[PDB]
Amino acid sequence: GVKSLKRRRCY
Amino acid sequence: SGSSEQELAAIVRDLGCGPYFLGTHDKRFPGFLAGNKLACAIVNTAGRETGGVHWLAFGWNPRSRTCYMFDPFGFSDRRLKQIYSFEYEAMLRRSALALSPDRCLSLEQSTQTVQGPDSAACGLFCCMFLHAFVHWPDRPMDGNPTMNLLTGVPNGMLQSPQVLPTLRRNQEKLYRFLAHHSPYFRSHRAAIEHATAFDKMKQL
Ligand SMILES: *[C@@H](CNC(=O)CNC(=O)[C@@H](NC(=O)[C@@H](NCC)c1cc(Cl)cc(Cl)c1)C(C)(C)C)CS(C)(=O)=O
Repeated sequence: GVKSLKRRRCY
Repeated sequence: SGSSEQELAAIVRDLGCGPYFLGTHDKRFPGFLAGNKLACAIVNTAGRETGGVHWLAFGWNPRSRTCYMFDPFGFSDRRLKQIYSFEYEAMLRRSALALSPDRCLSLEQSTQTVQGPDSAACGLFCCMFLHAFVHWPDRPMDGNPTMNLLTGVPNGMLQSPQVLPTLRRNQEKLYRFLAHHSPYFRSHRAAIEHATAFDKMKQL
């Protein structure tokens, strides 16, 4: 399938 | 040109996203505000009042506290913003506040295109990911039986001759895909494969 990039966001 | 909200809403239901599916939204899909349940959706890049431009898929996993954003081209947030006038920050804001304790969340997304530059199979692919997400939401992007059929390629390679034999080959197996699983697909298959063709954007 597809490669991806995980980005930890905070709010 | 492309798949309409009904088309997608019907297919997403043939693929079983039923119990988990929050509908089809213009660019103003709220987020996942409801409860911490495996949810997902389809969000157009444009506001309803343009007529509608590009389809996106969005998913929520409980365990991992992870929003999946899926653009069949894997455009970066920055590119999606530039090409489609689309951003989904306050989207993730509402979400991560609605749903996460530490008010933090992971954003997982493609760097890799499955679509041909010219194709309009943008919802049909979004639907395909929403099948993989609702059966393996821990590893939706790759290494599950639904995306193992598809071949990602570096986004940045999009306007390149080398890739298209593979980008057509995703789009055949994407049709094989839907045909296999969706009664509405087979029913409308001919007009669907015609309106979402590999080269529709120069068949306009
Ligand atoms: C891929 C091809 N683009 C599309 O499939 C986008 N399709 C559409 O925008 C739909 N539009 C609709 O279904 C609109 N409803 C008409 C009553 C609509 C619905 C919703 Cl939920 C939201 C919006 Cl913003 C609009 C049509 C009928 C095909 C236009 C994208 S690409 C070409 O690969 O960049």
